[PDB]
Amino acid sequence: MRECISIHVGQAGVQIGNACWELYCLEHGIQPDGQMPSDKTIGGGDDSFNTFFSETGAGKHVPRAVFVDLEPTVIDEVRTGTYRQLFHPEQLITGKEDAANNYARGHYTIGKEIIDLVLDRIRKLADQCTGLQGFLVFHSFGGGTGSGFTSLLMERLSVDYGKKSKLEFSIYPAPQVSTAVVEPYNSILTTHTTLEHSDCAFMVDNEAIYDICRRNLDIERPTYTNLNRLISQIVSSITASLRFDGALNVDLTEFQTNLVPYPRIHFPLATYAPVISAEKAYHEQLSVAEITNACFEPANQMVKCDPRHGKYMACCLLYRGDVVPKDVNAAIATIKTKRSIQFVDWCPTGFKVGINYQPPTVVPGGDLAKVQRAVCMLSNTTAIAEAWARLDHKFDLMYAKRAFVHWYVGEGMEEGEFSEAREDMAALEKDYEEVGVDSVEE
Amino acid sequence: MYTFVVRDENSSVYAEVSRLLLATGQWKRLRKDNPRFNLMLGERNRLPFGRLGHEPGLVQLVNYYRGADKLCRKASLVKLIKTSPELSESCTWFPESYVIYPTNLTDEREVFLAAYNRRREGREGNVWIAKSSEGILISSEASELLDFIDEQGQVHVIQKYLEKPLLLEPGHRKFDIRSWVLVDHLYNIYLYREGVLRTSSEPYNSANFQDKTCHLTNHCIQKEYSKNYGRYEEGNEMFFEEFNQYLMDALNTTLENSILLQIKHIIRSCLMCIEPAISTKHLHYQSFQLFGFDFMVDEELKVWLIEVNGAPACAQKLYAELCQGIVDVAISSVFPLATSIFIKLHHHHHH
Amino acid sequence: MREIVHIQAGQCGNQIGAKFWEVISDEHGIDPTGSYHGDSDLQLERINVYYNEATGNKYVPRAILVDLEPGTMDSVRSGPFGQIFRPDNFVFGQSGAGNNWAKGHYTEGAELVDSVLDVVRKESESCDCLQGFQLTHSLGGGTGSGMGTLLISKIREEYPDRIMNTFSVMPSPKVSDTVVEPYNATLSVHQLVENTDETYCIDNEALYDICFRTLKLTTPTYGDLNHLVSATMSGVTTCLRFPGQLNADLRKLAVNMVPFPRLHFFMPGFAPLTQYRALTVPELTQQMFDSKNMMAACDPRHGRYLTVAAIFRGRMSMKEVDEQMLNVQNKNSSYFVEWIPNNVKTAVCDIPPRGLKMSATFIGNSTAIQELFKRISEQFTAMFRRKAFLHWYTGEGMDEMEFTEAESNMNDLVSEYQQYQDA
Amino acid sequence: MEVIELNKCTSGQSFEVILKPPSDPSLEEIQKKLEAAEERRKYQEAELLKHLAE
Ligand SMILES: Nc1nc2c(ncn2[C@@H]2O[C@H](COP(=O)(O)OP(=O)(O)OP(=O)(O)O)[C@@H](O)[C@H]2O)c(=O)[nH]1
Ligand SMILES: Nc1ncnc2c1ncn2[C@@H]1O[C@H](COP(=O)(O)OP(=O)(O)CP(=O)(O)O)[C@@H](O)[C@H]1O
Ligand SMILES: Nc1nc2c(ncn2[C@@H]2O[C@H](COP(=O)(O)OP(=O)(O)O)[C@@H](O)[C@H]2O)c(=O)[nH]1
Ligand SMILES: [Ca+2]
Ligand SMILES: [Ca+2]
Ligand SMILES: [Ca+2]
Ligand SMILES: [Cl-]
Ligand SMILES: [Mg+2]
Ligand SMILES: [Mg+2]
Ligand SMILES: [Mg+2]
Ligand SMILES: [Mg+2]
Repeated sequence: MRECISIHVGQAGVQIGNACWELYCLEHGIQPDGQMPSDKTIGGGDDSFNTFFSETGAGKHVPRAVFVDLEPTVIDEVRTGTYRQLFHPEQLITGKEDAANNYARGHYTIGKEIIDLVLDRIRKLADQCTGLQGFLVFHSFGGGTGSGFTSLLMERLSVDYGKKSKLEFSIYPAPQVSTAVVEPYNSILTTHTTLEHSDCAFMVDNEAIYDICRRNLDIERPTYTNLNRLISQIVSSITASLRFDGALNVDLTEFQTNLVPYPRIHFPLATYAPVISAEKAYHEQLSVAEITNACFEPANQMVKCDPRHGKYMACCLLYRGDVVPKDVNAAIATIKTKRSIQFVDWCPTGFKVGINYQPPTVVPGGDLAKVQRAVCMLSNTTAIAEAWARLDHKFDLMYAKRAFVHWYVGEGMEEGEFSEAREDMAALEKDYEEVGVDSVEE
Repeated sequence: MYTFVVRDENSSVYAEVSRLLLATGQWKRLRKDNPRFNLMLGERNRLPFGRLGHEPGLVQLVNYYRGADKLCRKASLVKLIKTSPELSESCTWFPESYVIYPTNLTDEREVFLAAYNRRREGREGNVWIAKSSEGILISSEASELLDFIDEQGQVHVIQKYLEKPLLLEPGHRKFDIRSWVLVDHLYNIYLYREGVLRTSSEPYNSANFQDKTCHLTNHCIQKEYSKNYGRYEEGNEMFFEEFNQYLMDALNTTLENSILLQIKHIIRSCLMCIEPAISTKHLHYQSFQLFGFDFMVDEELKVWLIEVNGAPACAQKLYAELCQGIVDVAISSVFPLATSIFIKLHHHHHH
Repeated sequence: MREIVHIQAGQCGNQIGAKFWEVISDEHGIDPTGSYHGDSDLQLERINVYYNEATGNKYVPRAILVDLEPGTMDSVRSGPFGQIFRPDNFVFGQSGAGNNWAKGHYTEGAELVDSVLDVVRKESESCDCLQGFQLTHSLGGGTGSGMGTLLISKIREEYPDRIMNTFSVMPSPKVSDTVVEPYNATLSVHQLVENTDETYCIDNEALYDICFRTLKLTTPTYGDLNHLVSATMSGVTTCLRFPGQLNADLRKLAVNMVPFPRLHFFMPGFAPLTQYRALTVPELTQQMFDSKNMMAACDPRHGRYLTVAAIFRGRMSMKEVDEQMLNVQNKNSSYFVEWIPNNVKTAVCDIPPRGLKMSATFIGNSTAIQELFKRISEQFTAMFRRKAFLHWYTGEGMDEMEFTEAESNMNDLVSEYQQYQDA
Repeated sequence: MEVIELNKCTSGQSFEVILKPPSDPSLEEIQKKLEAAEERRKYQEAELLKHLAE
């Protein structure tokens, strides 16, 4: 067994962490007070679930988790809420004034005063590990803490744990729920500073989650609670192989090995099916063929984009529930003859498949229906660069006029960091294009 | 009030479409870079498909199909036909064709001479044309072809030249047929009922393949380098009423039976082949697109596809009608306002 | 970002500030003696932004009341909520300021300002995390204008990392006390451009016109103008006083609204303009963007919006609010600068204001605000080119050069707006 | 269409199906950057306070 530490930064990181740890507890039969009746080795162990939970003599199972926010209101709701007892005070770190949606304020001004305390609390958790694999980091692109503080923390983690792996779960900004005009800036800035420090990053576009909630859950105006319960299902689908017995993606190193042949192109697209409303009176359960086919509909992706007009470098199918290999291979055979799935020349066309027989757990009273089988596809496709194209266009529109730049300069950032970050993004878009596209009045 | 943006100022078709849209008084044109549009009449090169369909509160539509270039580039069309099972190498309506890259720069040069030589051996007409996606060579000797190709720097195609074309009398002269096809957001395929024959005004001559104005029916090369531009018809342009009456009088057939059946079969086959790659049926934005298919008719009244144009102009007599049709079935279908000129191409044979 | 310190200065500043404290004390269920008597606890979640807690669970406004004569503050102390205020926070001189900016800024006001700053410091020190200051004042008199801008300068010196926010009533010849208001206003705007982060431009012209044309008041009083003002102030501070995501503190608001440091003058708006007819979400949305609902007498069609904050209050469909906001943007897209994507941000609060089941507040950063400054500039030049009425100012030690400079800076501000209107 | 590396356990199973074969800055530098930024902040504040003193 090798442990993983989860780091949740800013409002989005913390609220998504809440939802994920709730789900994990439901999936492992851990009660809100931390007790786990089915764990028969009291006070210790090295089962698969111990990758994410440590144990006390009293039999309490404690998330290997740090929550960090630069203001207190959101972590205070963790301190006083349903899972109050799960977490130890030293794992919940707040400041008092936040980064005001300003990357430079979260990175340079307020980051500098809190980074050492955060690294010390992380070090406490790492001290209780016999063989740390590395880190799962949850945050938004758009917020001041999520962007700025996270990028500072990423650099320092590269310094203090230079051989550990680092995975990101990143909320990409969507105007339908966004809080600030400058979120394109923050996004580019944090991506620029975090790129070489991240081994694999899962982007979740709030716009895609929002439309999935409206279209398939029949929520007229989704809230962060709706969004986060759906995101937590996807995240749990991705980490289940670290937390359960199996042979696919069993450590963090394997995620890079299976999904990231080129280290800068480290943004796999997630696709999830089926999403079924719990208030849907009558539902016919979907087969292996149907849910696998739905993995190739853009409407089911975490980022809206079109993988037919790019190339695949890797593809992993993660199934939960009543699924056997023969039905998977039959569904894949059917799908490859009806869909545009092109791999880059220097990679085999194929799928890595993981099946866990326990179907998805859902939150009691949530929006998601229980289903008999579900799948999460992780594919590394150049088409995700469409999202970069969108961000970079908005950035260019504002920066050409230097709109809002003075907020960042006044925090001690130099204007040239804007064009450095933007040229790094231009290189990145160029890389995606090289890998994924060929030479192309009447 | 619907809104639209114009990003191709050099397009006859969509200039006329913009003017009609304004004349309805229910469409407002915005600045080319304002993102809050319903409709993008886009540029021909590097159109930002990746930024479409992310505007909350706006159904967005664009007048190009992302991916349709595979049909509309010489080399990509030959690749698509040879490698697509439903078109196959056993495709009876496309002329034998091979893709060849200059020496300066896969390529098919070796396979091309494999068949060239059983036409040297076989006594067969061994004339071929070389083209790129200006710069045409017609010859019975392969090495003039290959050397002309490597003299230029871009990828070319070598295609069997159709040595026995149908020839209009009087004139003993060549032509090609241009058909206009509108594909809407639902992937209905609509053939415009008016086609045009771009005729040559020079008599055909199977002995000197180098004076290329009896061999290239392009309206440009006929409007200047030919002596008789406008003798038989205005602007080397015959339309379907006339060509039909000619087929009835000379050959005892109709345009429908002898040629149009084949043309519809070819259009539907090409577009149904690429449909899974380009359809926008479940996408966050929607596409339509206007194509020009160019056909040749040999002397046995067999139709051959020559090429597909992703950004065609119209015949000047037909703009008014065709453009109005574009607003009717492609645009107002999506954005409703406050005797169709198209034939829907559909066929469901059970087997 | 928790506590805000509120300052009201001069006659107008104190009259509107008293109305503001009445209105929002009603919204938060606080009674004239400082006792909470509400039913919702959304009333109390962020009560400490504006109120200190004394014992007895008494809530005391974090409010400092400033004047160079005692008249209006005596009337405040005798008014409806007069006793809610902390008696030590009444800071006043005796001599008045004679509608004279120089007396407020350089002579009389200079004598009183340290007293004021002692109270400001005692209030800032009991703050867990001070976000900054809001000031209510007019620009056309002498205390709120001259001493008000003096105070802003001194506060910025002592708290340079806090947000400074004002509600500033602009003079109009249609609602006018003296001929020197354009002088006082030009001198004050020069200060505001440099030392505030966000300024709500409240135009006595527009308030008058609304009362006359729309509310069918034949003879509007200051009382009637202040009803509009206190409603607008309550609206624009809703997001700071209730739980929410968007623009919920002064800095985040500044970051969303101010793309260029000097262009921080906002046009506020309110709907419905005040009856029992129910207002629908489409109707709220159309009215709040209507020129006739703006409190700054500028035609929004004469400029472009740089940024917008909208706040809907009451029980309504979130889905319908989002749809209607999207619709106004999509059908008048030319009026929002295309180089600031998604520049319109929308908040919704469940508690409506008194007497309404539904209301909307608009906060626009429009380049059309230049029309306000051009208006002041013209009135200034008409007198200044004959040096008329200057002796009231040179008698307090001021030189004509200071007027020339303040005029030039205001014309520069006008040019900067025009630049972004054509970019 | 080849299935390889099949692994089974009570929890589930994994495998691979092939359809076709292949056709950092130091603590030092970081603290320097944070401190350069703080110094630019302190300079801007001193310039402000100088202006207010005038
Ligand atoms: N999916 C999801 N997105 C969120 C959530 N909370 C905030 N966001 C998004 O994250 C971005 C805002 O950033 P936050 O995470 O709230 O900001 P922060 O990290 O707390 O940083 P500061 O408040 O500036 O100090 C916007 O795009 C929000 O829509 C959440 O709970 N779920
Ligand atoms: N295999 C072939 N056999 C016989 N003639 C051919 C031929 N290919 C092309 N031609 C002749 O050349 C002309 C077509 O040239 P080409 O296919 O390159 O079009 P183009 O790209 O130059 C202008 P457009 O795109 O509008 O058609 C036709 O008019 C035809 O007469
Ligand atoms: N809207 C409004 N304006 C006022 C009020 N009282 C005065 N004014 C305006 O304020 C300016 C005069 O300033 P005043 O506040 O009396 O001067 P001060 O006491 O020296 O600050 C003129 O523009 C008046 O029209 C009021 O109660 N409401
Ligand atoms: Ca155990
Ligand atoms: Ca590294
Ligand atoms: Ca005195
Ligand atoms: Cl290490
Ligand atoms: Mg926050
Ligand atoms: Mg062509
Ligand atoms: Mg007065
Ligand atoms: Mg003193």
